[PDB]
Amino acid sequence: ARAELARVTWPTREQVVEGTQAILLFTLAFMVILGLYDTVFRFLIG
Amino acid sequence: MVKAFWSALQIPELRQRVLFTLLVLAAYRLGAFIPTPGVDLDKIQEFLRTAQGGVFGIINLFSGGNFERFSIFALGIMPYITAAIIMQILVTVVPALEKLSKEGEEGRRIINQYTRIGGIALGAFQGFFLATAFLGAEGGRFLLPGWSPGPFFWFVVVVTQVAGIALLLWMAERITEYGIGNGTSLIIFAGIVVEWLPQILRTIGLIRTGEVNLVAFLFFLAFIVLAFAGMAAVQQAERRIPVQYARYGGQATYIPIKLNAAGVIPIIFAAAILQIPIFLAAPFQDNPVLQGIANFFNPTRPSGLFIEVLLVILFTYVYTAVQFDPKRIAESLREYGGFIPGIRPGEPTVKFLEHIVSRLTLWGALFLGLVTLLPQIIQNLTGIHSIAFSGIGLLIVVGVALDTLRQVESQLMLR
Repeated sequence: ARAELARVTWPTREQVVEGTQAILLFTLAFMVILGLYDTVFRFLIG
Repeated sequence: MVKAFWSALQIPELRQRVLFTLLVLAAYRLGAFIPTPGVDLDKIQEFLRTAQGGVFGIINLFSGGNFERFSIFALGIMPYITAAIIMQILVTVVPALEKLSKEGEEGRRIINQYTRIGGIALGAFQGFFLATAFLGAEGGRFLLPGWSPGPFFWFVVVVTQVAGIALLLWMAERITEYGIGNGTSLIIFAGIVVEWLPQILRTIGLIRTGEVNLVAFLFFLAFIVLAFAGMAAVQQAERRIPVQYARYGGQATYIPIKLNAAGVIPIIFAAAILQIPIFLAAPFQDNPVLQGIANFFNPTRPSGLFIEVLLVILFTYVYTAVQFDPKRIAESLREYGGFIPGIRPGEPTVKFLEHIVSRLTLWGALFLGLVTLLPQIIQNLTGIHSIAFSGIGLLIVVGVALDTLRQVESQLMLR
């Protein structure tokens, strides 16, 4: 019980950056999207 | 998935759906602000902001900071997922609930719907408890003037979280219905990222005051980039195997199995079992042992963390050892003429497979275990210690982003 990455293959090994830079601008577009809410739930009340 | 996600936004149905999500998101971050009609909202939090109510540390997070302020999303979207294991426990001992669930998707609606009414009942019990012992028992400690620490306040709060957990529930049932994807998942992941946020801009004016620094705030976040650029290749990893066929449509191509096929399901349910033994002992501030079992498992303390490492690892493996994929697989390799080199059907198709998910989900969920350990070592090493960065709420910072740009692509590869 000690797998060799033998006949093992990944259709994926260059897409790293491109794929990483999407796991980045997805989440660098959620908190701000979340933060656009509290800020706007702050204009009317004030 | 960076230039393509942009051109995926250039598709006015795929594009469209990511906004209705915002519509809820807004209203959801909105629900993320709403006090209790009787809790001195003003006297609820920093009891919960303590090594005594900060044991509540985990509930605040997933809900979305909502617990501390005790918002209508206080419990968040919890009391439907701790009914997702007892039901995943009521799924194999009840050998017909899948037969209901799998003979068309309209036999998992009942499942979903009984899970929902129970998911309203549970969230009427988890509040039925935080009142009976926590807010109430102390007196007018956490509470408004005039209001009674008895039944009428206890009743103005039951409906605060039953149209407050029913609301966050619904937010899933209407994004999933007519907007994009699964409102769920999404709804937990956002709850961490909004708690993984202002501490950052605390940090910069602190990297101004003295307060930590650029280089502790270099090593903590380059780690976050080692998290984006690894987990993915891993999610799109696989072992490819040769087969052949002999002398009526379909596929003849090669068949690979993922090192790890799902990074999410096994890590979520893992956060789950991590909960019950903490929140059962958490509301007893007087008995010294229950106050041990609540601070130990604290996954932001080296031991609970060690148990957090564990549970995230082996839940990967054994949920990477439940569902009916290999059986489904073995049959379509059967009615249509296929086979593996040198390999027989029957028992040496059992032990030739029993060797592999004993070879993959070893190096695999190890990753997920080490994935769970070190931000606390980071939080034993750097400049911040908050239950958010317990390393659980980035796993999905990664994860959600990924599977989205992993199923959107899978949505486009269908038209």
